[PDB]
Formats: sequence, structure tokens, C-alpha cells
Amino acid sequence: TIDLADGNYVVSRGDGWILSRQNQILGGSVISNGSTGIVGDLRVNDNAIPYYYPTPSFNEEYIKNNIQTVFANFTEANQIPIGFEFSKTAPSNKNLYMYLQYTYIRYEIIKVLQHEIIERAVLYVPSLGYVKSIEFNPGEKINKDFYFLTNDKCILNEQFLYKKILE
Amino acid sequence: RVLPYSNGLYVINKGDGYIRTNDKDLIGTLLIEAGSSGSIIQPRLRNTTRPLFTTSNDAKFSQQYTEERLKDAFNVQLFNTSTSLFKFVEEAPSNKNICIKAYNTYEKYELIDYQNGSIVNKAEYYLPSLGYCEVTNAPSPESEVVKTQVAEDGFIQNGPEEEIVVGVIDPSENIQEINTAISDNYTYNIPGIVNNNPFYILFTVNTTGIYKINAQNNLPSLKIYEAIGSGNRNFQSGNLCDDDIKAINYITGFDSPNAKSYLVVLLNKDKNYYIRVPQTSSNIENQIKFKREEGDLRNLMNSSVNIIDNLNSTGAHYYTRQSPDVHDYISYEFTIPGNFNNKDTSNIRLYTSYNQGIGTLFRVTETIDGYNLINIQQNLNLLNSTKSIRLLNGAIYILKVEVTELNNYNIKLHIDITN
Amino acid sequence: RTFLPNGNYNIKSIFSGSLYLSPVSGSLTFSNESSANNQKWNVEYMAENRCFKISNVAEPNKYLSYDNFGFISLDSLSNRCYWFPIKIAVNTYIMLSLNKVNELDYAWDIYDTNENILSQPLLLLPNFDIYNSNQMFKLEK
Repeated sequence: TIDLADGNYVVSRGDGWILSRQNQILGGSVISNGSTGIVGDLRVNDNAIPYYYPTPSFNEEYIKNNIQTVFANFTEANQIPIGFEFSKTAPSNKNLYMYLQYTYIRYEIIKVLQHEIIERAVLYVPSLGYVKSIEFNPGEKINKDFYFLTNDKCILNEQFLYKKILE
Repeated sequence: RVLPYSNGLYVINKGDGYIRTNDKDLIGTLLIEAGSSGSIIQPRLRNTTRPLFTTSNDAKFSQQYTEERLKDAFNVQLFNTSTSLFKFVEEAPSNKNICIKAYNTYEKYELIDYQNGSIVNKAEYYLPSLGYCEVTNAPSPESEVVKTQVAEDGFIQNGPEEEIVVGVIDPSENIQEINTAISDNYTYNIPGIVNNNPFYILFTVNTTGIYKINAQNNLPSLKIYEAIGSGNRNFQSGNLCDDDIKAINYITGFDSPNAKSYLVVLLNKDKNYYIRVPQTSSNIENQIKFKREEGDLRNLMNSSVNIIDNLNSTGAHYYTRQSPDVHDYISYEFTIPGNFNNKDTSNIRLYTSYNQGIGTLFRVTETIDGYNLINIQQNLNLLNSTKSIRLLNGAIYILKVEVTELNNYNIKLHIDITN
Repeated sequence: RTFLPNGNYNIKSIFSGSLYLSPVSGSLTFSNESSANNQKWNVEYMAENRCFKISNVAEPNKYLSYDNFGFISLDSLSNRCYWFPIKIAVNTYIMLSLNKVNELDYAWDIYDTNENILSQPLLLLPNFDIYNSNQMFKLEK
């Protein structure tokens, strides 16, 4: 129940979103005893793919057009490659595991009626990445929460940046 | 060790950092003179990478398929091409040389047909990962050489211990969907096109609560599954949205053919659920009734209520069913042989042979609104229970069993009646 | 469905099979099976009041009801002719009047000298729980 005038709004939640079940897809490297690991990535037109969750009334096109008019235009931008990498050094006693996960911006577009949200379509367009380190002795049981994101989330704080879709 | 799992397809992530024996996977060792530093880089000048795959059945569990199941389970994008890159770097101390060696690695996925107590099919998919590196003191080059025999082909895990399982929609079972969110009641007709095969029903609900779901005449027996991570992302009030999720989590339900059952489950508005109607067999038309239960029946929450119509006037009876896991529930609605005097009684001991449980006993009264459970006995300890109770002939009761210790895949319930 | 499906039922006391609900000199009493339409009750869920009405098949414009003396009655249709059944075992029910008397429910009840009801009129009397034998009646087919 959100305090806005009846109508359609375009909305940016954060950079820094990450998706259910998708930790570990890219693989992960394991490094031991105070050597250093550096995993990183690029961006042709795989990383580049955005994920659309449309609704009746908010078709893919509608979404794309409408958020590219307000915010970061992505189709244009993710043609030029950009890189990112992380550099984790291990302690000397034990060894550690680090794996790469792609971060996304969460755009969504919302129908409001009666200070209430009746409908929401969502677009995740890929930003950069994020790595998670963990130190382990072999046999040491690990928290399932570490390897499995069970519900989408932002690893940064969210936000709610909005614009009314015009008539 | 019991590993109850409501039979079907499961893909597991058995962990990262796997390598093959005999350095089939070593990139190479390089040796760092004290006070220098040295790295080994996988730059991805060329994308292509090789996964490794082995299966019990090519015909069923083909690499293409067992790849698709990883898409289903973890939405894995790429299988033999990574643009993601890795390097290992090390500095040697000034006293002694150091030497760093690097192995390519794999995440190890397992794909499983787990039908009815045992894995009837299994594939192992080794997905190319992002490295393992060992740093050691430089070995003395004069050190003597041990004639040493190579090892059996196989694998070593260097990543931390991991095993995380994910249920997946069986691509051979169709999906049918209910576009309208279920509200308070709803009756669903099994369409033509399912042709009495198994299939899935995707649906959602509007306001969150407890629902009784049965088929026509509580037959066939159903299972319900939550879809993992549903209902963040898109939503349209009143209807469902596809979300794009075929990774599923078993809530409750039997796999047994021709057992009579109804499900009683909690359902949350911000999630999507699949139901799995099994092979119909029958040529008559069937239906799935969803009712929202606001009454006493919430007591059976996240249980499948098993139906026993068939008691003999006296004697031993038993009812073997897939056991739920520790701290989940199986329930049992039974009506006791004999006409209802309201003074007549039959003596009823309720044992269980293999697993322990907390049994909860109710008398059932039914009104036009719904069941009413009157509370008869609590805290009953079932495992080989000496105990008995006098129940009323012709009256109808429900036993709700919480599994406490899980000692066997099936839970066998006895109703041994005396007079 | 499943629960009291519309149709043609017999109506007994749990105190004796071999006796059926029948109207006689304008009272309702349990009597010897006559295999006739006098003893067959047509019971009809009326979804508008979530309750059931029960007509006598041989005089099917007359429904089961009650008067301002204690008795259950056969009468032309009235809000009194509405009943809210509670099933408490295969085929047995405790018929409550939908509309409550003061703050408490009433039910079909029938007196027994010793589990014997032979000449007894069916009356409407306060209900409390599901444990009153006399309040219990069974409806078959």
C-alpha cells in the first residue's frame, strides 16, 4: 500500500541484486595457505542478457522502452565490454573458497490504484558481479545459506527511485 | 541415511573444486625464486571449456537433458564456455623458494530419478569451474625418487563439503495452469489433453491460508510442491504470473497408486505452487477441489490426510505409506467398524512398527461449514505402543502423526481392533 | 455433495432400527416399517440459508417444522421448517433449528422410557453437546 497517485510508475530499486539459485553457476576457485586468488569477468553478450518478467499490460518492449527513457540505457551500453575482478588472499593456517555471482539492477514498473499496487512487471539488467569467500577445513560442514540464495535480494541496500509514466 | 524424498527428479550440487586423479587436470607448476613473485593466469583468450559427463542411461539421462535439468534447478546459463576468469599469484619469502601449482576444477552435479525408495537413474555432470592452487615449499631437487604406481581414474574434491538438492519438474509431465488465483473455493476439471497421464497444476492463492485440496472422491492421491523463490518479481493482483521457475520443493503427499487422500496445506499469497496429479487410469472425468479451510481442520496443517474406509469388525489392520521426514506429518481419517449406538464401543490400539511419532486423536463431527475436531487424546507415543482406547462404534476419527525419529522410508500404521 | 446429498431418506432414532419417522394424527412419531411413501422424507439443501428443509414425500407441500407447544410438526413452508444438521457418525445427525430459540439451540429430541420410544412424539428441546442419545437421529438412503 504505497502513497502515490493512481497510474503507472517506472521504478529503479538498487544496483546489487542477485538471483535465487544462481550462486555458483559461474564456478568458483579454491585457494590455499596465503596465496592469492583473483577471479573476474567481462561482458560480451551473455553477461549482457537482461531478464524480463512481464505482465499483461506491461509487455517486454513497454518495459524496455520505458526504463531506458528515464534510466541507464542498457542495450546501447552493454555492447561495449567492461570488466571487473576481485582479489582474495587466504590465511596461512587454513584454505578458502570463493565463488563469483553476477549482480543486477532491479527495474520494475507498477500500476497503482487507490494508494495500492495492483500490478508489477520486473526487469533485471546485469550490472557487474560479487564474490563470496569462506574459510574451511575439509569435513567442516558449511551453512547451506552460503551456497544457496533461496529468494532474490539486494546485497547492497535497496532503493525506490520512481517516475510517473505519462499521458 | 533414510533419505525420504517424494519420488521423482532431483539434481544435487555435490560441491566445487573437483579435480581428476593423476593430474589429468593440472595446468602446471611454476617455481618462484625467493624474493620474486609469480602468477598463473587463465585469461579466457579463448572461451571454450570442457565439461565431463557420465550417466547410467543415455536414452533417458542424455547429456543434453541432464544439462537442461541444471537449467531447471539453478538456471545455469553456460555449459562449455566461460568468460569468467581466474589467476593465482604468489610471492616467495626471501629465505626460501616457493612453488605454486594450479589445477583446473569442476563443480560436481548429480542428477537423479529417485523412484520409490531407490535411485533408478543417475547422471554425474562435472561443470567446469575456476581453479584450485597449491602452494608448497620448493622441493629439494636431489630428493630421492619413489617408483610409484598411478591411481584408479576418478576424482578428488578440494572445495568445501557441499550437497544441496533441488527438485525439478519432470519435463515429461506436462504443466497446466490456473490463471485465476484461488480465493475461498475453486473446482478444477482435469482437461482432455492430459489423457489420464501425470501432469502438474500451477496455481496461486489470493489471501494466504490453510487449504484442503482433494481430487474427486479423495482419489487419486496428490502431492503439492512450493516453487522455490516464487513471488518476488512479477505479480498481477487476482491472477498468477509465470515467474519462470521449475525448481520445486515437496510440501506433502503420497506417491501410492489408489490410496485415498486429501491434502491440507498452508499456502502463502506470495508463492506459486505446483500440484502433481498422477496417472489417472480411469476414463471417468475427475476434478480437483480447492477449498479454503477456516475451521478446525487447520489442526491438520501441512498434512496429507490418509483415508481408511475399510475396517473389519475386529482383527489386525495395517497401512503402509511413504514416511514423512522428522517433524513433518502424516494423518489418518478412519471410521470404526460397527453401527453407531452411541453407547457401543470397539477397542483400538494404534501402533507403528518402525518410526516414532507423537499421535493426536480427534473425533470428527461434520456440519455444513466443515469438519469439527473434538480432542480425544494427545501426546500418544506410537512406536510399538502397548496402549489402547475405547472408541465409539460408527464414529469417525482422525489421527495426526508427527514423526519424531525416522528409522525407515515407509511408515506402517496398525489399527488392531478388539471388542 | 458427500455430506447429506439431496434426496429421499428414511429417518430413525438410534434407539431402534426397525422404526421409522412417520406422521400420525398430526404428530411425528417413530413407527413400524410400512414401506410406503408416508415414511419417506425428501431433504433439500437450500444454499440461500446454508441449511436444509425436509418435506414429506407423500404430502410434499408439507415440511417438518415445530409449534409453540414443544412438538415437531408437518406444516406449509416457514423459516421454522429450516434445519441445520450435525453429522456425528455414519448416517447419524443431530438436527438443530437454524434460528436459535433464546441464546440456545434446540433440536429434535425424543423421550425413552428405557431405550423404548414406541408411542413417543418427536419434540424440539434445548441442545448442548453431541453426547445426548435422544437428540441423535439417523438418516439413510
